[PDB]
Amino acid sequence: DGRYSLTYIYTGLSKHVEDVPAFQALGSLNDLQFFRYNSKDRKSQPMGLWRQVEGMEDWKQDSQLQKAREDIFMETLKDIVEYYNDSNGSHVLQGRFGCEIENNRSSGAFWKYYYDGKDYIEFNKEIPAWVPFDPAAQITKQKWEAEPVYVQRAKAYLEEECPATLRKYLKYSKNILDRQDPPSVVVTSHQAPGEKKKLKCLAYDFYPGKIDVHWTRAGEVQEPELRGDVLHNGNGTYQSWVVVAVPPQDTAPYSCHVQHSSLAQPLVVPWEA
Ligand SMILES: *[C@@H]1O[C@H](CO)[C@@H](O[C@@H]2O[C@H](CO)[C@@H](O[C@@H]3O[C@H](CO[C@H]4O[C@H](CO)[C@@H](O)[C@H](O)[C@@H]4O[C@@H]4O[C@H](CO)[C@@H](O)[C@H](O)[C@H]4NC(C)=O)[C@@H](O)[C@H](O[C@H]4O[C@H](CO)[C@@H](O)[C@H](O)[C@@H]4O[C@@H]4O[C@H](CO)[C@@H](O)[C@H](O)[C@H]4NC(C)=O)[C@@H]3O)[C@H](O)[C@H]2NC(C)=O)[C@H](O)[C@H]1NC(C)=O
Ligand SMILES: *[C@@H]1O[C@H](CO)[C@@H](O)[C@H](O)[C@H]1NC(C)=O
Ligand SMILES: *[C@@H]1O[C@H](CO)[C@@H](O)[C@H](O)[C@H]1NC(C)=O
Repeated sequence: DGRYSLTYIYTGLSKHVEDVPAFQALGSLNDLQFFRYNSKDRKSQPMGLWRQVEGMEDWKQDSQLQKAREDIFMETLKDIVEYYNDSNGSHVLQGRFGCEIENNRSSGAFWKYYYDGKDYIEFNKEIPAWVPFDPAAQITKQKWEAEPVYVQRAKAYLEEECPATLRKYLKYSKNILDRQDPPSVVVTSHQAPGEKKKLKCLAYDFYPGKIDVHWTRAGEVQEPELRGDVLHNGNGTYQSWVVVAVPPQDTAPYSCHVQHSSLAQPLVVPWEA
């Protein structure tokens, strides 16, 4: 088949305000987020299109898995902070890990951490072993490879467990991930006195995100003055817009051109001056 990826992002704060949960976890399949979890509610909740999907995962049991990871992740953050002697400062530890398959064949995986935005430590499953980037990561590298077993386990997760889990979610998610929802396009305009007229083209409610939206002046592609696009996760749809500035006297016709995988033919919307 095609490419599919399973991704997780853990974020921990040494010091956080009351609303703000100290630990936050989120998972994604391709471009969409299918679940979340935070240190406050301590609950693994499905998201977007998966909110209606049942049997894919035991959210109760996963909530326990996260609670575990949390304790561990946060403790690591604790140690690091201790190293730099700033136990009472605001710091962040971010973990990102996952795998991906292409043609039903494992095609990669990763596991990396970021302390305060900087690269901290990263796992190389081909060695297998961790790679330090930050001085403290050396201590952490130490601990994490204390027993020969550890590195083996890590390699296993990425090469075995992760992909396995990806496989199962696919059984419940392929559809969501495979959608070919065409974009609706709308042309709009703005005009302030003493300024060039601005034409805006908006493509929306489409999926996948890959799309081509551009303006043409009498048939010649026009470089946009402003671009912009968004993903609405709970929804599963994208929105991409482009704005051109049309000179005062210009009479050349302006049309918006939208190309997308779900469309057999490019969609063209002219601007009726
Ligand atoms: C996923 O989740 C998304 C976000 O959570 C959500 O976003 C919202 O998407 C809808 C479209 O799906 C969008 O709606 C507006 O629709 C305008 C056209 O209306 C059509 O269609 C509606 C129903 O779809 C009908 O009720 C109308 O009658 C009308 O029908 C058309 O009627 C004409 C007659 O003249 C016929 O010729 C047509 O054939 C007929 N078509 C159809 C299909 O029936 C559209 O023009 C709106 O454009 C917006 O963007 C322009 C440029 O930015 C603005 O100038 C314009 O004012 C609109 O701005 C919105 O204004 C709001 C209030 O100020 C803002 O809060 C919004 O942020 C702003 N939206 C945008 C995109 O800028 C517009 O498309 C909503 O606007 C959009 N809202 C947001 C916040 O994104 C999706 O719907 C969800 N999709 C799914 C599948 O679940
Ligand atoms: C932390 O403070 C101690 C004692 O002042 C100092 O020796 C050490 O270098 C500091 N640790 C780091 C990682 O800078
Ligand atoms: C994906 O690969 C696994 C292992 O080779 C296999 O069990 C499964 O049937 C494959 N899926 C498809 C759709 O072929």
